[PDB]
Amino acid sequence: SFHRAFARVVCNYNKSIEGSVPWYQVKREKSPFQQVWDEVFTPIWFKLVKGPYERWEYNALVARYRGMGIMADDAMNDKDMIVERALDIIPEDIRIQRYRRMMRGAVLAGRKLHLPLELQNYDPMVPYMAPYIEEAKFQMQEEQELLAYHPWDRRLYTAGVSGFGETSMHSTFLTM
Amino acid sequence: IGPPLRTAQIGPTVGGNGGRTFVLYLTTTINVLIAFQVSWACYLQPRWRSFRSDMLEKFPSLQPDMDE
Amino acid sequence: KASTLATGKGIPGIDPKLPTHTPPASYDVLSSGKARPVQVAKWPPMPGGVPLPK
Amino acid sequence: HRPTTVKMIDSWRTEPSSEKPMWYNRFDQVDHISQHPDPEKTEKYPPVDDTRKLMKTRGDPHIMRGWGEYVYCHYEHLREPVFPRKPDVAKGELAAGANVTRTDVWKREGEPAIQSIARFNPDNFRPVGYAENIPCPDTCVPEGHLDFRHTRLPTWHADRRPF
Amino acid sequence: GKSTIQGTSYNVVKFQQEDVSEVVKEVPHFQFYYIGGEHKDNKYRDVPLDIPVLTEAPPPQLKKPEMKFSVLENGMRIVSVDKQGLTSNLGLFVHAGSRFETPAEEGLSHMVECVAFRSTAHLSHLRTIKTIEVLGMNGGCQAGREHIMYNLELLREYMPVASTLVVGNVLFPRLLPWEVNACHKEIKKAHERLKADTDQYVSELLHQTAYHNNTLGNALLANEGRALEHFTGDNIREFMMKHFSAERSVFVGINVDHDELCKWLMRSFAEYVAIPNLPRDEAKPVYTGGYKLEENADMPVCNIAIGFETEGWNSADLVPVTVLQTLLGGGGSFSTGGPGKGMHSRLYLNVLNQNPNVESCMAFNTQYSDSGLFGMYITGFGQEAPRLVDIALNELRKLDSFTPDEVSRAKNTLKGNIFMNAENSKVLMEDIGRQIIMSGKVVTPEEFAARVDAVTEADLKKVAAKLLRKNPTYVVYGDTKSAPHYEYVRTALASL
Amino acid sequence: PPIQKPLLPSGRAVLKHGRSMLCSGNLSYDVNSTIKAPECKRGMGFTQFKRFTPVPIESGVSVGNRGWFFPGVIPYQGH
Ligand SMILES: CCCCCCCCCCCCCCCCCC(=O)OC[C@H](COP(=O)([O-])OCC(O)COP(=O)([O-])OC[C@@H](COC(=O)CCCCCCCCCCCCCCCCC)OC(=O)CCCCCCCCCCCCCCCCC)OC(=O)CCCCCCCCCCCCCCCCC
Repeated sequence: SFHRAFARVVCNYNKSIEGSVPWYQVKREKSPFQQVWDEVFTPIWFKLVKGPYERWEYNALVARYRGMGIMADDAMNDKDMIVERALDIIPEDIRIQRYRRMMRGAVLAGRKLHLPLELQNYDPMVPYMAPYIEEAKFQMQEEQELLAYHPWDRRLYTAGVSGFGETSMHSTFLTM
Repeated sequence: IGPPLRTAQIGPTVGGNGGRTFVLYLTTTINVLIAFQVSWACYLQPRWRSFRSDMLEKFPSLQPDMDE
Repeated sequence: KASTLATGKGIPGIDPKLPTHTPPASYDVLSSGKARPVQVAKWPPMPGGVPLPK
Repeated sequence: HRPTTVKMIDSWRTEPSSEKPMWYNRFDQVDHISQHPDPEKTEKYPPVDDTRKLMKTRGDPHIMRGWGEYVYCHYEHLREPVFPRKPDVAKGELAAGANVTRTDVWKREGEPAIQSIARFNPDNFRPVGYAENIPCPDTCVPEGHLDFRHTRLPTWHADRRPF
Repeated sequence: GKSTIQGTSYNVVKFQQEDVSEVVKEVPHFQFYYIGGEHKDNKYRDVPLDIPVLTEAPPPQLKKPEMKFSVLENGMRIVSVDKQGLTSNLGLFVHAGSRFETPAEEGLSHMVECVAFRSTAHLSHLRTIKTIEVLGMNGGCQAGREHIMYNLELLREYMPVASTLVVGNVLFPRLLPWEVNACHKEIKKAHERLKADTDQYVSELLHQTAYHNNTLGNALLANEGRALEHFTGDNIREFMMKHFSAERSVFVGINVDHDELCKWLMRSFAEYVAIPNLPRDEAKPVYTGGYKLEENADMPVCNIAIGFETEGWNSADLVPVTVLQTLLGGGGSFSTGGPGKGMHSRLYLNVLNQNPNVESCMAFNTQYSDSGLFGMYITGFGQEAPRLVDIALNELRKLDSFTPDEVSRAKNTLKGNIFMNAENSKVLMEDIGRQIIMSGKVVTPEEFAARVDAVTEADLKKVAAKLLRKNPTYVVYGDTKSAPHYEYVRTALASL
Repeated sequence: PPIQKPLLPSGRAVLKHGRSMLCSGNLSYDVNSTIKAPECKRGMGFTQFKRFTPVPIESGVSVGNRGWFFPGVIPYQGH
């Protein structure tokens, strides 16, 4: 059987790369060719295109946040599952101010108005969600590794779920 | 009374989305194979034929006249 | 300088205790305790980051 | 949850957050969450009269590179290594998630271990300048904006139902 | 022996600094993922089980089991026996039970149990429980009145992992706010599990009535109302700092090599600081007696218990009162016991054989470090309660004398119970851990047998007289609408 | 070889609260013992099907709540 042979090849190739250091944890010296490229192109490209373009975009983004009166982390959409899992565990103090800012932003945006300049002198790029994003990612990675390492088989279209993995009832068209 | 207590959701909270991964792989495959055809027929192929036709100036063994 | 919020206290690059940027510092040993592997390249990087078989 | 997917993968070209944080990695750590300064009772940065006087912003416009559409964001979905890079909490770097559990950055010399790990609750870390920068709104209709008080008709107005 | 602790000598295990690289080599091998494999057909697919297939087996190496005692430099005592079984029973006992709670700290001991095996400094909650599972280990945590035990039953080969996991619950527990809040569910489950066991529920009522709002009386389970206010990670940590310390902890291991267990436990505490030992208020129990009539509308039967205070485990009355319990014995109509199963105990012969209306009659003897309860437990139909109490009181009045045949039968049965109970490994582990916590010493089953043989009728009379002088504790559970009043029980026992 | 224990390990303490190996009676047949060998009133074999968990069954008690609902709240179409 040729499948049994492939299973040995896969088993032996993975046993030979256990404990390997990830590519980003290896001290890496750039190739001489890359070094020449990074001394001619990168400098000029930053001074003429990247630098100005990305400052133009960044400054506009800061202004838009200041007009809405919101922080950068407020802009995250909770349809993303990492954001949702983080928002479960934020403290109430952070949670209360986050809601009020988002509410004011939507009112202003809907009514085509902008926050009074008196209230716009703040740093919108303060990463207040960072601790909880990292915790959420850790929790999700554990679940991924310890509970979702195989494409499991389940009875299909039973109990209001397709059996293909989703956990909420009536969350697909075919599950109505 | 009071605010709801914080608790993590028992997971996994992701999964069940294989149809979207199929569309990704099908679309990438089709469009990757369209790139090969368009790159070949519109640029490479034409230039290759010209080279071969100018490699017939050597005419050591150019195509025979009859050989029908 | 940067002794008050008006003077610039807490503004990165304007406050003496806050750097303009916060790049991660280099390390010579991995957190496992293994020595950090070192590689010297003599050819340009692979086009997609595509790893090569062992 | 509905059929959903997260790009929690080991990238071949982009590093994990534990190796290269994209946020301004300076945080203030406290022993208990109550010791954080209160944003509502903290004086904010002085107001300005011109948009060209508004303070500078800690974000790095060029945090991300390569081909692609421009984006500025602090977070990604990438998976973290088994042995994450030890965060430099002494200088204010954040320690949360994988870089606390799978590292020994929390250990103190003589402190009881239970007390040491307690200080690394994600609630005990807040960004520097949080209380002096976060907007704490008291209303969704700021002063000078139109609301029902201004649009209300005079009490002698005629019935507007018939029209 | 290099150190004597509370009357027992221990060999001191010294902390050593070893590289993670070198200890990793000694960790048991196991995989969570199997990514491919080498196919190999089942060679015994055609061999019936009646045909032996194993040849050239190494000769066995049998050693008489002996209990060995060691102590780490942090003060944690390690006591292990190796009966050469193939499954081990590792347990961690901490001298922090419900009795050490202040009234404002009600239920905290149970809360610690509820948060067991949650996230630690170097392991998430999910990873701890999935490891215990993939390795086929069972166990849990139980909080008592004097101690809290964390136990894991495992194949001996995986002890290095289990020791680490158990110790992490007391060394660097991360009592994260949202993980603790997820444990509020366990309180309601605990109450249901207690009330389902009628005998244990009536025992909880006895202790609460016996010792009024003090040490042993302190409720064993937290309530799900006002107690949830301080069911928080911060509150739990403060409780652990007060009571949980290496000096008050004892790691017991059954069917484990002592030198190996000591090594891995040493490595677990070497680079970390355990909770420092601090003085705490340790007040002797105050026995008040009293009565409680708890009604269960669904039950038609009446459970009656009359108890008296005993000096406890550390007294010289322990063995004599246990002989008295076996002498009075008891049984239940539900059970049909063959020869040697208590058919000739005094209660069975005097109560069960002569009173068809009595559903069950038994003697109980709880024992704690410095106090205990002894008495009779009788059950029947609700309307029979007045007669059930009379039967119980009459038996209590017959404890003035004992026949020589009864004493000998009680002593022999007690010795048989001791030896037969001891062979169970989980029982032995819990007995050792609870012994050291209570007394700091371990009395072996053989030594207890020697004490049992020295009990005379005079000792039984003396102990019984002391018990009957205490104010009775009178608990009625179930259908209580016909039970006598507490003063009737008191007046009957006033003569004694 | 025969299996003498239920597939679901108890995971609980054998000895009851306050009872020791000296005063627990005989754990092989005592009524309060958690490891008493069951009774063969109708013969041997039913222990392979017996539920050794002491707490009576509560039909329909929920165990599949991932924290999405409060107690007493009825989910509607799983939401
Ligand atoms: C007028 C100008 C014309 C220009 C024409 C050419 C323009 C090309 C533009 C795109 C390529 C730029 C250069 C690429 C260098 C190599 C990159 C590489 O290795 O990437 C790995 C690298 C993985 O790094 P990563 O950061 O870990 O990725 C994380 C992702 O989230 C991944 O998420 P995940 O973890 O879920 O993984 C999803 C999975 C999804 O992958 C799949 O679905 C796998 C299956 C489809 C792709 C591979 C097979 C395609 C078919 C090949 C031929 C089969 C022949 C079979 C013959 C059989 C005969 C029997 O993909 C991957 O894992 C990475 C591969 C991504 C797909 C593309 C791989 C091939 C790259 C080359 C594209 C074609 C170039 C043609 C050039 C023509 C001459 C100029 O990928 C990236 O850097 C990101 C993606 C970049 C490419 C996006 C492509 C979008 C789809 C359309 C492609 C074609 C567009 C143009 C069509 C124009 C005419 C229609």
